[PDB]
Amino acid sequence: VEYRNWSKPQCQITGFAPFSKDNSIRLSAGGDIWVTREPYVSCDPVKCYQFALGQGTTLDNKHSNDTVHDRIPHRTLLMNELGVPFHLGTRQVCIAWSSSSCHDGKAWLHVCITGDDKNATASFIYDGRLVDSIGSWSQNILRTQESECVCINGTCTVVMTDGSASGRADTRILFIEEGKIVHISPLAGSAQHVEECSCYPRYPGVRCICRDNWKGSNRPVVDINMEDYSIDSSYVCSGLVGDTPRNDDRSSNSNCRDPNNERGTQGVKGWAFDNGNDLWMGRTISKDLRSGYETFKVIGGWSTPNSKSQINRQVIVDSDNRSGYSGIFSVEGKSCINRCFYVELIRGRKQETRVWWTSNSIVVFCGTSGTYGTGSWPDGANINFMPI
Ligand SMILES: *[C@@H]1O[C@H](CO)[C@@H](O[C@@H]2O[C@H](CO)[C@@H](O[C@@H]3O[C@H](CO[C@H]4O[C@H](CO)[C@@H](O)[C@H](O)[C@@H]4O)[C@@H](O)[C@H](O[C@H]4O[C@H](CO)[C@@H](O)[C@H](O)[C@@H]4O)[C@@H]3O)[C@H](O)[C@H]2NC(C)=O)[C@H](O)[C@H]1NC(C)=O
Ligand SMILES: CC(=O)N[C@H]1[C@H]([C@H](O)[C@H](O)CO)O[C@H](P(=O)(O)O)C[C@@H]1O
Ligand SMILES: *[C@@H]1O[C@H](CO)[C@@H](O)[C@H](O)[C@H]1NC(C)=O
Ligand SMILES: *[C@@H]1O[C@H](CO)[C@@H](O)[C@H](O)[C@H]1NC(C)=O
Ligand SMILES: *[C@@H]1O[C@H](CO)[C@@H](O)[C@H](O)[C@H]1NC(C)=O
Ligand SMILES: [Ca+2]
Repeated sequence: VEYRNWSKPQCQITGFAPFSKDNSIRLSAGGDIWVTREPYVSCDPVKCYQFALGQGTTLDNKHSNDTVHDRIPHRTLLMNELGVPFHLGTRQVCIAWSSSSCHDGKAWLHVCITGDDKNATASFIYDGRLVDSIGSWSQNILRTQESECVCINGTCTVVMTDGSASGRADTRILFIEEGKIVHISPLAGSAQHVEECSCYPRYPGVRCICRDNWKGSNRPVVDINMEDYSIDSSYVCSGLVGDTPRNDDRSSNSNCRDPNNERGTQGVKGWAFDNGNDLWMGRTISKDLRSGYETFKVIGGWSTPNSKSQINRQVIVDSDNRSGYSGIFSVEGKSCINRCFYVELIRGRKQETRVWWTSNSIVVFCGTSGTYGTGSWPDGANINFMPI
């Protein structure tokens, strides 16, 4: 077996088609399913897997109480073949309250982060063994992507950040070969806050669309040159804008260079990808809450500042239903490399108070160059039937 180099043109896509759904919450009311959050999907050269950060407990378990908290020592990274829900036979790959995994064509790489907030540690697990580790450099919650990393020719990139959640932070891009950190580049360019990057290969580089939790409702971009380790960053040009909270398609802007300062605080992990001068993107339908989910193409959303000409829209989750994080994953086809995405459907505590736990399910779509129809695919569980 040889290393993945992802050197195939990006497939032309018409939109996205239904791919997978796990119905975990619906199943949690009549079975032993893990309580999770921050899921993602990634594929090796033969098949795809679904990942998620568990909460060290099943749902119909008193231990599910107050699982709104994000960082506890019992969080582990779960990994199952795409489509099989997180039941008791699931493998906990490592201890992690924040993670990222990707396959280089020869073996899996998992970057798992646990520990105290002020002194977390990230373990780099490659081919089943712990190969390296690094400690917090800013003493303030070392965190990573919450989606897949990408490898070209045997070198994998993962962006990480340590520092303020709503203030200046220290973001770096590590390069790792066979689990070993061979280089670290600090962030450069004009992005002001970078978190939860959704990266994809763009031979010979890697491009990431991230979360600005400080000053922007528009999304930062991070360009990584695999050849010399040089970084560059900006914000997506699209005047449509993909963070939540955000302004209003009417009063939202982006100049491609700086955080727009329009309801900048907070956000949600999301994605987007360029296609010539256009941009394919996805976001919650609601501008205030993590509700509904839609995707569309923005004519010129990549190259022209504040472009708002939308086309090819699709509703993935109707606006009366809950959504959450979303990220991207790439899959190698016979002649081109395709782009797909998953969307986390959060249920429970925070918005829903009948129960005491917080967990999620997922639904995933893959681009298509063919035809498609219409629909809506939400979680599906009736909160009134749920335990707790
Ligand atoms: C973030 O995480 C890191 C990594 O885990 C922590 O660093 C470790 O901190 C511990 C505690 O200080 C270190 O272990 C201790 O080493 C001491 C020796 O080092 C000092 O003294 C020698 C003297 O020759 C100097 O050369 C050296 O420079 C140091 O000044 C031991 O004496 C310690 O044992 C004694 O104290 C402990 C409690 O601390 C008692 O329980 C023991 O009984 C004993 O009395 C201990 O072995 C460790 O070496 C550090 N690791 C590294 C790699 O540096 C950070 O502290 C942590 N930061 C925060 C804020 O949490
Ligand atoms: C490592 C970590 O705790 N990540 C958490 C992030 C993080 O708090 C923000 O990105 C601010 O940096 O928040 C999300 P959410 O609260 O948006 O739902 C839950 C995550 O577990
Ligand atoms: C990428 O890998 C394939 C299959 O190994 C190989 O044929 C191709 O030449 C490689 N291309 C580049 C640019 O690395
Ligand atoms: C990948 O490897 C092939 C063969 O070594 C090389 O020609 C190509 O330029 C490399 N690409 C990158 C991005 O390193
Ligand atoms: C969850 O915890 C709170 C106190 O922390 C308690 O009042 C509540 O009843 C618990 N939920 C259940 C279902 O026991
Ligand atoms: Ca924001």
